[PDB]
Amino acid sequence: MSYIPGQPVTAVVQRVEIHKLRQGENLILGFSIGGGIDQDPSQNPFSEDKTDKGIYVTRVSEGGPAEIAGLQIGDKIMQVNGWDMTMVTHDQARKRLTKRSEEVVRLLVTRQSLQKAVQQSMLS
Repeated sequence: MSYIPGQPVTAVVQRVEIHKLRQGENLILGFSIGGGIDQDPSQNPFSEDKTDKGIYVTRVSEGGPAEIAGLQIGDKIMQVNGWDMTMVTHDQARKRLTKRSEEVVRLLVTRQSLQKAVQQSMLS
């Protein structure tokens, strides 16, 4: 899950924005997640990666809205719905993205090397 051929720390900050997936009364997030100063900070007393005390996605559902926006199962989220995730409790970020009122769901992610559907281009 962790390998940097020529991009240690210098990851690609991308934007995930998808319209909440309503279910009866609630909204479904097509990803699993833990990011928090709320979480266990005792594994990265300065940094662990681009994750640190930030928020970061632990999954994404195949075919769910998170994948449509481009979330990648293991990505360090820098923001949730306009909030700032660098040192914010898991629940702070989770509560925002589980607001059944956010017609659209905003996620700022730092995406490192979870390359999918990359198109080849032969330069000769």
